Amino acid sequence: GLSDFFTQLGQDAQLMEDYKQNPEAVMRAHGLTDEQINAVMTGDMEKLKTLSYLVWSH
Amino acid sequence: LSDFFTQLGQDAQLMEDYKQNPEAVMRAHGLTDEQINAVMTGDMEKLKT
Amino acid sequence: GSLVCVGTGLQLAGQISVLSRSYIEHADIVFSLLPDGFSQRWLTKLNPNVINLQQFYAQNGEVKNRRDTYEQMVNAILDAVRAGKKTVCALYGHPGVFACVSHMAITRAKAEGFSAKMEPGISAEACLWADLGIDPGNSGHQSFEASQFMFFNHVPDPTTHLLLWQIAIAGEHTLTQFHTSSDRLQILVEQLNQWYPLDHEVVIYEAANLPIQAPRIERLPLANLPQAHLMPISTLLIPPAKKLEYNYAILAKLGIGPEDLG
Amino acid sequence: GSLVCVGTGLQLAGQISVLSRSYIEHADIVFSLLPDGFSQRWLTKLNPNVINLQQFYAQNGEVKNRRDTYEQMVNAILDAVRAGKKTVCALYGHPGVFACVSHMAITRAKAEGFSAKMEPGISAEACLWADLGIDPGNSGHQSFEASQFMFFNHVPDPTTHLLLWQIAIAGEHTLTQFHTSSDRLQILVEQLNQWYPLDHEVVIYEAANLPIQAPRIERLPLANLPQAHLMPISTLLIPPAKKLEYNYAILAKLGIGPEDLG
Ligand SMILES: Nc1ncnc2c1ncn2[C@@H]1O[C@H](CSCC[C@H](N)C(=O)O)[C@@H](O)[C@H]1O
Ligand SMILES: Nc1ncnc2c1ncn2[C@@H]1O[C@H](CSCC[C@H](N)C(=O)O)[C@@H](O)[C@H]1O
Ligand SMILES: [Zn+2]
Repeated sequence: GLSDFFTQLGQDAQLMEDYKQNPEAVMRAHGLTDEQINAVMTGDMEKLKTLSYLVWSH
Repeated sequence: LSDFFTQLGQDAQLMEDYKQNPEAVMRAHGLTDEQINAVMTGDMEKLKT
Repeated sequence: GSLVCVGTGLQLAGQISVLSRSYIEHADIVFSLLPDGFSQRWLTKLNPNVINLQQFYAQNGEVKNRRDTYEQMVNAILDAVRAGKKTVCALYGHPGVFACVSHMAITRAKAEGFSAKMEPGISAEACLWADLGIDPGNSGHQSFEASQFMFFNHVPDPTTHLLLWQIAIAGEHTLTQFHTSSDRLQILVEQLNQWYPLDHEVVIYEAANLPIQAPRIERLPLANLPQAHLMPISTLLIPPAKKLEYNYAILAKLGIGPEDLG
Repeated sequence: GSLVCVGTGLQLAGQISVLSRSYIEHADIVFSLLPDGFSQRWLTKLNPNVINLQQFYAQNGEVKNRRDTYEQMVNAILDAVRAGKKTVCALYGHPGVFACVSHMAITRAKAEGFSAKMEPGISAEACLWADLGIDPGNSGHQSFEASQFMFFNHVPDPTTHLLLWQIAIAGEHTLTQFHTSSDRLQILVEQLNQWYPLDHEVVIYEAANLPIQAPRIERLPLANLPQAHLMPISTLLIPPAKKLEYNYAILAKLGIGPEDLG
C-alpha cells in the first residue's frame, strides 16, 4: 500500500503536482493511515520504513 | 532516421541488438547506405543535414 | 502558474530521468534548449507546445552579450509562469550545471510568489566519469570555467582530476564570440604550466549526443592544446600531475601512520 | 555474458534514466545496492532476478575491511558475467561516482574479454546543486572524500564550493567502522581552519530518498560540526570563504582588465 504509492508518486509528475497541492488529501485518497500520514508530516523516515558507503581514500 | 535514434536511445534491447550488429540493425530500420556510411565514419554533420 | 526546470541529459531521449520526462509530458508549455534537432523532434513528440530558447541567442553575425541573451530567456520563461501556465524548462544535461538561465528563472519566480523548483539531470561531468572510467573520488575532483580560471585567482590541487568547462571560449571576455583564439589558449598553457609540465597528457572530452555516436576522448600533451580543434561542447580534462602523498601532519594528530591505514 | 553498470539516482523510482531502467528491465540478473526497502521493492518489481549486494557488508557487528566487501561484490557480479548472463549492476545515484565497485567490475570484465560499460546516473552532487540552488560554475567546485582529505595532501581553493563526501567516517582509518568520533571531526575542523574560520557557515546536506521527504540542509558554524548529527548519506558543503582576487597577471597578457570584462 505505502510502497506502491511512493513508487508511483516518484515517477508520476501529475501525481507529484497533485501531492504538492494537497498532501493529506492525496495521501488519504491512496489509503495511507493516520500514523503513516503523521510520520510523513513530521519527516520521521525511521517510522515510515517500519510501517551506503562504496569507496575510501585510496 | 530521427525515429530510429529515439527508439535506440530509449530501448536497451534495441541498443544491445545494435551493438551486436550495427549495420544489420540499421538496414532493418531502412537506413540508407550513405546514412549508414555517415554513422560508421562518425560524421554527425552529414547526418544532421 | 508554476516553474519546473529539468535536464534532458546529453544522449537523445534515453538519458532523461523518468520523473523529468513525465514533467515535460504534463507541462502546459515547454521552453527547450537542446543540443540538436533530433532531441528537439523527440521533445515535440513528447509535448508539442514548445518555445525554443535558441532564438534568443545572437543571430546573423550579430554582436550580443550572452548576458542579454539569458535575460530574454529568463523573461520569456517568466512570462508563461505569470500567465498561470504550468511551465517547464527543458535544458540539456543538468538544468543547474553551468546553466544560469534556470537558476535566474527559479529565483525570479520564487520572489514573485510562484512555485519554482529544479530537478537534477545527467551532466557532461557525469558522462565524463563513465566514458573515461574515472571516479572523481579516486584522487578528488575540481571543476572551473576555463575563462573564470583565467580571469581570477584559482589554485588547483594537482593530485586531483581537473576540469575546465567551456574551454573553447577560454579567454573570450566580451561574451559575443562563439570561440577563442590560439593565442588565448597558449596563455592558458603557460598559466597551467605553474602546476603541469608542457608534456602533460590532457584529454579533450565530448559526450556523445546520439546513440550511434562514440564520444570524443582525445589525448594530447598540454603544449598542443592551442592547435586543437575545440567545439562549444568540449570539456578539458587534466589528470593528476602528482600522486597522493601522505599527510604526516594530520596522521600524527590522529595518532597514526601510513602503515595503520586499512 | 556482458556487464552494464547503471545508477538509480537518489529519489525512489523517478530519478533513474529511461535507458537505464530499460537495462534493468531486460537484464538476465541484477546486482543491487540501493538506499532502502522501498527502492528495493521497486527494483524487484522491475526485474525479479535480483541479488542484493548489501549482504556483503559486515553483518552483526563483525570487523571487516570494506576493501573485502567491495572485492566480494565485484566477484559476485563477474561470476554472473562469466556464466554467460547479461548482467546489470544497479547502484544508487551515479554508479561510478565515489563508488569503486562498478569501476572494478568493468575493468576486470574487459580484461577477461567481456563487454562492459557504465551508464551515467544522477548523483548526490547533482542533487545538491539543485536543492541549494547553486550553479557549480558560479565560482567553481571541488570534491574530496573526507578521509582522503585528512590522510593525504590536499589544498582546497577557498573561492569555490567545497564538498567533503563520507563526512560521517572522516578520519576512520580502519575502514571497519560505520562512523567516526567527534575528536576526529575536531581534528578536521582544526585542519580546515588553515583556510576557513571557525564561525564559517557550513552546510550538512542530505538528498531525500523518498518523494514525500524534504532534503536535509542544516547550516551551522564550522566549529560546531563535531557535535553535529551525521549519517552515512551525509555530505558536507563548505561554501567559499574568500573573495576572488583578479589575475592581473593574465588579464595583462590578454591585454585587458576588469572594466573590459563583459
Ligand atoms: N556533450 C558534451 N560533452 C562534453 N562537455 C560538454 C558537453 N556539452 C556541454 N559540455 C560542457 O559544458 C559547457 C557548457 S555549460 C552547460 C553544461 C550542461 N548544463 C551539462 O549538463 O553539462 C561546454 O562548454 C562544455 O565544457
Ligand atoms: N542522499 C544523499 N545526500 C547527500 N549525500 C549523499 C547522499 N547519498 C550519498 N551521499 C554521499 O555519497 C557518499 C556515499 S558514496 C555513493 C555516492 C553515489 N553513488 C552518488 O552518485 O552520489 C555519502 O557518504 C555522501 O557523501
Ligand atoms: Zn563534480
